[PDB]
Amino acid sequence: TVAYIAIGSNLASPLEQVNAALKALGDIPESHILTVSSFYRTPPLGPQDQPDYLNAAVALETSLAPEELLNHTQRIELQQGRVERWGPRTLDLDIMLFGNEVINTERLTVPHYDMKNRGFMLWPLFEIAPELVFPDGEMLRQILHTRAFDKLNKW
Ligand SMILES: CC1(C)Nc2nc(N)[nH]c(=O)c2N=C1C(=O)NCCN1CC[C@@H](SC[C@H]2O[C@@H](n3cnc4c(N)ncnc43)[C@H](O)[C@@H]2O)C[C@@H]1C(=O)O
Repeated sequence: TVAYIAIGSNLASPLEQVNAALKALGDIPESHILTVSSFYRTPPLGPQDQPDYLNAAVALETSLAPEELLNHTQRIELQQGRVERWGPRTLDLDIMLFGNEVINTERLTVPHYDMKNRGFMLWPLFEIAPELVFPDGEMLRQILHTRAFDKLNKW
């Protein structure tokens, strides 16, 4: 299965943190990275009084079940990051899509519950998967077209 993972951090110098997370993602069992988006410098969603975020998207090939993947992303977050509601964030890993699967459990909502509202998630994803279609038939290209989210600056 191809899972799409969003990465975020707003450490002041987040490159080492993001690279460590990227290596950790590739080290997940039965999984490997297919593609990584560019790194993007995005203004904070929430209070203006904090550093910019580094956001990126990762295409991860995996044979793990989706809840097993979440266990690994949550582990990586605990091992590589620290700390609230509107930031700042040491390191966040969001499962945006998991193949074509729809998941609504206590722990896991796939597609990600709010990605449709977040240009810092949609634009990095569109870079690496411009033709992406969501399980319900929505098109990533159309969401960006409908909402006219500001394009992002690279890191
Ligand atoms: C401050 C803010 C708003 N401002 C930003 N501004 C810019 N510019 N850039 C940013 O990146 C940025 N970040 C922001 C930010 O707050 N980041 C948090 C994003 N993530 C982190 C992972 C999960 S943590 C909580 C539960 O979610 C459950 N959960 C359910 N479904 C899923 C799923 N599909 N994947 C992972 N966890 C899932 C688990 O069970 C967990 O217990 C959800 C959270 C979110 O999205 O609310």
